[PDB]
Amino acid sequence: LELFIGKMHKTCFFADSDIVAEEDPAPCAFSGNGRQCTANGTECRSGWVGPNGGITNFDNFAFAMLTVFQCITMEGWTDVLYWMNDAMGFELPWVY
Amino acid sequence: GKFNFDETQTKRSTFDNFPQALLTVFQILTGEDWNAVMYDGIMAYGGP
Amino acid sequence: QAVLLLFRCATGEAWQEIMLACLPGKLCDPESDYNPGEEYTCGSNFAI
Amino acid sequence: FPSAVTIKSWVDKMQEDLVTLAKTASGVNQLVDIYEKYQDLYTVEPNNARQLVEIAARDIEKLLSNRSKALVRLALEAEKVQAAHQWREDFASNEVVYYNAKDDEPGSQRIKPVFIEDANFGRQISYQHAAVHIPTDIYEGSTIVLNELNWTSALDEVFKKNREEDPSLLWQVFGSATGLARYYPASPWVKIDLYDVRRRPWYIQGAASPKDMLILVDVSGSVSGLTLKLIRTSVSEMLETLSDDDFVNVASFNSNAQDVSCFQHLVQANVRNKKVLKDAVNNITAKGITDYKKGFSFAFEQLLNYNVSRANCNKIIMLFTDGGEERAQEIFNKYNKDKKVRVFTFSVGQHNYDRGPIQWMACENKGYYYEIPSIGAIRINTQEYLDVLGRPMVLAGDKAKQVQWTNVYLDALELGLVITGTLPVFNITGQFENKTNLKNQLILGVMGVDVSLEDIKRLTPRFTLCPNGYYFAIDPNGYVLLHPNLQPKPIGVGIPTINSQEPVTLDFLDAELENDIKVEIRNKMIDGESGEKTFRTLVKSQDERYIDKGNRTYTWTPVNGTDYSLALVLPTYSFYYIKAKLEETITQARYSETLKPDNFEESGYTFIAPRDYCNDLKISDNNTEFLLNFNEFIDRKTPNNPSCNADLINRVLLDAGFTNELVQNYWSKQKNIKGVKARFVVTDGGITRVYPKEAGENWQENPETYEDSFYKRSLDNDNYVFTAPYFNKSGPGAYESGIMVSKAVEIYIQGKLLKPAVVGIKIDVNSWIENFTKRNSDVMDCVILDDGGFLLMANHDDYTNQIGRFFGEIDPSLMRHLVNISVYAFNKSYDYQSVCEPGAASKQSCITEQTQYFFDNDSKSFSGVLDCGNCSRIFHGEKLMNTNLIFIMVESKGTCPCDTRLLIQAEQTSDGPNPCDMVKQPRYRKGPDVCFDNNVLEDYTDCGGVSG
Ligand SMILES: *[C@@H]1O[C@H](CO)[C@@H](O[C@@H]2O[C@H](CO)[C@@H](O[C@@H]3O[C@H](CO)[C@@H](O[C@@H]4O[C@H](CO)[C@@H](O)[C@H](O)[C@H]4NC(C)=O)[C@H](O)[C@H]3NC(C)=O)[C@H](O)[C@H]2NC(C)=O)[C@H](O)[C@H]1NC(C)=O
Ligand SMILES: *[C@@H]1O[C@H](CO)[C@@H](O[C@@H]2O[C@H](CO)[C@@H](O[C@@H]3O[C@H](CO)[C@@H](O)[C@H](O)[C@H]3NC(C)=O)[C@H](O)[C@H]2NC(C)=O)[C@H](O)[C@H]1NC(C)=O
Ligand SMILES: *[C@@H]1O[C@H](CO)[C@@H](O[C@@H]2O[C@H](CO)[C@@H](O)[C@H](O)[C@H]2NC(C)=O)[C@H](O)[C@H]1NC(C)=O
Ligand SMILES: *[C@@H]1O[C@H](CO)[C@@H](O[C@@H]2O[C@H](CO)[C@@H](O)[C@H](O)[C@H]2NC(C)=O)[C@H](O)[C@H]1NC(C)=O
Ligand SMILES: *[C@@H]1O[C@H](CO)[C@@H](O[C@@H]2O[C@H](CO)[C@@H](O)[C@H](O)[C@H]2NC(C)=O)[C@H](O)[C@H]1NC(C)=O
Ligand SMILES: *[C@@H]1O[C@H](CO)[C@@H](O)[C@H](O)[C@H]1NC(C)=O
Ligand SMILES: [Ca+2]
Ligand SMILES: [Ca+2]
Repeated sequence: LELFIGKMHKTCFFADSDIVAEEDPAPCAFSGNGRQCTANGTECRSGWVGPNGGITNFDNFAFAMLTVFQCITMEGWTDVLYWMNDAMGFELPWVY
Repeated sequence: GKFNFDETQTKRSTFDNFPQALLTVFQILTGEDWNAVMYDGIMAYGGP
Repeated sequence: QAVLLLFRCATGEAWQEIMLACLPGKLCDPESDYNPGEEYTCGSNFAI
Repeated sequence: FPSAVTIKSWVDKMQEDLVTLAKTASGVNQLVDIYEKYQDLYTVEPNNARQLVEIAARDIEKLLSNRSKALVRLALEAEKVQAAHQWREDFASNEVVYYNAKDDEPGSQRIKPVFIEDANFGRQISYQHAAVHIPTDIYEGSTIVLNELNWTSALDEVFKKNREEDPSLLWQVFGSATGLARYYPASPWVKIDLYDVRRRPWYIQGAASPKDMLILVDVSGSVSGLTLKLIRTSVSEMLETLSDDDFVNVASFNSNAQDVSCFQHLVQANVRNKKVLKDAVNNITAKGITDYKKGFSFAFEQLLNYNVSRANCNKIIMLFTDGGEERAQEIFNKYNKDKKVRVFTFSVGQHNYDRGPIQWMACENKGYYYEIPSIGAIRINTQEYLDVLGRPMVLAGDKAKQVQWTNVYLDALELGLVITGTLPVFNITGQFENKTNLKNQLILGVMGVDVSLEDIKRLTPRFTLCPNGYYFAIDPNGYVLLHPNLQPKPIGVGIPTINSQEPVTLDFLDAELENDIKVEIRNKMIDGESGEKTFRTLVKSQDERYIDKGNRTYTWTPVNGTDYSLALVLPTYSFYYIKAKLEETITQARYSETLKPDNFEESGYTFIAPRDYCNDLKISDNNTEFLLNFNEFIDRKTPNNPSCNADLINRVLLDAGFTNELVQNYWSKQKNIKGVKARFVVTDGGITRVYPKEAGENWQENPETYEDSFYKRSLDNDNYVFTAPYFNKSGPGAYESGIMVSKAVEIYIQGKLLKPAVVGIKIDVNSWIENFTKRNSDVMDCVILDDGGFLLMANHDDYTNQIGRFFGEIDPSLMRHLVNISVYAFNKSYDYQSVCEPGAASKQSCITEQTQYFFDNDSKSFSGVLDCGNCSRIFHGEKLMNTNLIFIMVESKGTCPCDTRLLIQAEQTSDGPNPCDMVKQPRYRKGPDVCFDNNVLEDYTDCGGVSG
């Protein structure tokens, strides 16, 4: 909840529209550190709902607790690790 | 009969009939893709 | 990255998918010094 | 406020200041003298409406008989060739050679043609062979296609033979039941390609008869999810296989059967009605339990109505469900015991329910069963129901080989507006001994030959008629096959709200202004009976801004070969026309020398109508090189005219001298006039001349005389016509153009009225203003309006800056009151062929509502008080004599600070009329009298399940 809250909310839509570019959307960098969506014409901005439809996120205590429990069972934890690699940088999320 | 919400694809791990419910429960018991079934169960009652 | 991938396979996440993705008929990044003409060469049958 | 006598005397001083200037500067009386002082250079010939109608209707019938003979010659050969096929199942060695369209092989060899560019064909074509089109989703080289790809190669010889007899022949296409279309002459195919020959309107009408379809949609609980999105898409694609001769309705059942729309019964299933059904189908939801007994009873009751117009033909119930355990045997037993209604059942979606009852329903009622598990199967499975419907047609024999013509539609190969002949092709293999009879109940394909509307407009020459006279042809459904108002654009429905496959079906009552007398003429023309009637009509102008009333005479006869009816619109003063008779050389050399561009200094800047005076001389649609092309053609060509005609060349040359005598002998004498800025003459020959060559660059009118709005408007009126300029800086029209004035010349050769031309001047707005003041008063307003409520001058400068604008957009309060006191009448119309900017949910087609205003009462003096609340404005209105103008004097709008909503007279994007109450009282129509259904020899022993 402290390290990363509300960071999986920036995917790359089309230029001046509300349609996501890629079929399996992934977050951009929060502030110019992680993934940069570089296509012909694209830009990413806040407004996305979330990776798994909003279920998988650390922007609430219940959501964070459910995601932590999911990651402990060793089922779909690399997905969250990769989503943090995309949203945040690349050296902090691997420790968590 | 509550996984018919996507309107673009058909779900295979459902609770439609008794054999499919048994297979889904067994799959969750083995732990493989239990979170995928949980996400569908949550989205069937609204969402996040 | 290799150690992290090995840890991912040790926890058993999608190791068979990675094994399939490491098969012979795979393209190579345009940075390795590979003979011109044949790009889809890297990848080996030793992955299994 | 001045009294009534003072205002009227004030008008008569200015009213005569305009008529006199327009009568002398333009020289309307002198052109009468010129047209009357010879009476030897031409002759007045009768213009009989009854003869022209019967002559043009016989040429159209002959043209459609040439194509009918071409279809019979093709259909017979295709049946003969296919009957001699062996169905070889290997083509590795005996490879088939053909030209595949849309290209830059197991058993196929491609062909590289030459593709020489040709006229009367907007593409590059080759007569050496015939092209073959294979849709994307159909694999070429398969056993079925390759076998089909031999016996169609013998059609190329007949394709060549038909063209040799009639060089003026358009596409001849064979639409195979397998999917491939072979057309001649070969031409490369025109994003991705989704064209399928089996879904085209011309193929569908020939593969079966009109049908009374009724779509039953399962909206129960179990269909919720993906399998409902497949049902809604399947119904939408199914409605696209219906034409104007088909009657359809959509109903849904979930423990209770009800209609999904507002129709409540079968409707004509035209573009307007199909859009409503499609919109309602895309808004259904899944909930409840399934009840087949109640669903089918509701469907069987709607097919027994007979209260309204139907097709009285194939009656089919098309069920869209997933699967169930109810068979509803009692319902089928009670309603259709004698199998008068077919039932086609569809099992849609990825499910595991019982398909047993669904399959049993299909062929217990002479139907067929289909699987639609995904989107990719929607396109193909929703068009295969025509194979079952075609069984009674093939068993009829040679009595079903009748040529039919489709509605007007845009060609797939970018050729324009065309119609297609239709003739089916049968499987007659083994019929010489009559032993197979198993697959011989399916059509091989459909024969097609295209006829462009330009070919039909050529058989109805309109240049011996006045510009107000025209021909028009009608469909038994009421749509116009021929009309001046018909345009090569798809007809739109509703407002396009976004975040050309349909036919151009424009009804006769929608092509022009609808009247209570046109309806009885339309009905008399639909059922094919000759007649005539003279009556008074109010006519919309070429530009949708003015409505003028004048006498018209409609003469119609039915085309005997086809079901079309041809009518000739011909007003009064058009029963005679000028025919030039002159063959001497030196009397034509002087006339031709007037059209020299270098002689424009004294003869005025001269235009020419881009008419086909002579084949060779092509048209350029710019009137810059065409005049140079035309005048360098007449001198460099023998006068005997071996090819084209001299009637269209003598008339234009004769009027060249007539206008020369006016510009030289009268217009040159008065070189400059204080109030005259330009002087123009427009003649029936097709030349327009403006004396000031510096003012010839301000001419914006169409070079063709017959397309000039002011020319047609001037003929109807017996007085001078004032045309307001356009607004919003649409080119130079504010001050450097002037206000156009026109007046038609009237001559009496032997007591027969003729109107060969019009003349007029362009009154300068600057000089007229001073005459108006003899200024910017804050108490009273002095404005002048024309017939249509368009401002021509005012008395406040700022109003003058916005010139040629509807008076309702600059003073709504007074304009709205003028309509109520019966000074300005108005009728609204609908423009189905129009394009507009899309609205919130480039440009797309839409329906735009058009309104025009005209003088209602014949009274000339108007007085009254405009009460806008807690104030009072009094006005006096006087109409100028021998002119379509009105002068009204009113106080300033600042005296009473009230401003209602501005009254708009412009292209307003609408969606009317509402079709929910149109189907209650539909227009009269007549359908085909041939029906092919319920044949006792039909097999129908394959339900949907013996193959799966
Ligand atoms: C016009 O009608 C005539 C007959 O009225 C029709 O000619 C008939 O064509 C069919 C092919 O559709 C021939 O059928 C033969 O027998 C079977 C039926 O398919 C084929 O054997 C295999 O059948 C399976 C289906 O179960 C199929 O998937 C497979 O591809 C077939 N071939 C294999 C396994 O090699 C035969 O191959 C097929 N052809 C033969 C034996 O030559 C009929 O024999 C034809 N009848 C006659 C009298 O010629 C003709 O196609 C119709 N016109 C058109 C345009 O279709
Ligand atoms: C389907 O395709 C087949 C392969 O192209 C065609 O079969 C061949 O057509 C050729 C052209 O007529 C024949 O060539 C000559 O045929 C005449 C008539 O019988 C004879 O003089 C000889 O057979 C032959 N002449 C030679 C070889 O000098 C082939 O005989 C014929 N058969 C083969 C190649 O096996 C079919 O005609 C075609 N079907 C249709 C309806 O066009
Ligand atoms: C269409 O055919 C009918 C008859 O088949 C033609 O009717 C003719 O009408 C005239 C009167 O105007 C009679 O003198 C003729 O005797 C009629 N014909 C026959 C065969 O009796 C009709 O004129 C034809 N219409 C066209 C446009 O050709
Ligand atoms: C029109 O449809 C109605 C109902 O579908 C038919 O039934 C009659 O309707 C009229 C007016 O409503 C009345 O006579 C009776 O209510 C109905 N029954 C009978 C026996 O007449 C009707 O026959 C159809 N045709 C017409 C011309 O109304
Ligand atoms: C077009 O002209 C006027 C426009 O207002 C209308 O014709 C009048 O309609 C009123 C409405 O009841 C009648 O009382 C008048 O008698 C009509 N005037 C006539 C017939 O001269 C109408 O909108 C249109 N006229 C048509 C369709 O005939
Ligand atoms: C085709 O039509 C023309 C006129 O429409 C006619 O003269 C001719 O006889 C018809 N037939 C042929 C084969 O040209
Ligand atoms: Ca796992
Ligand atoms: Ca059901």
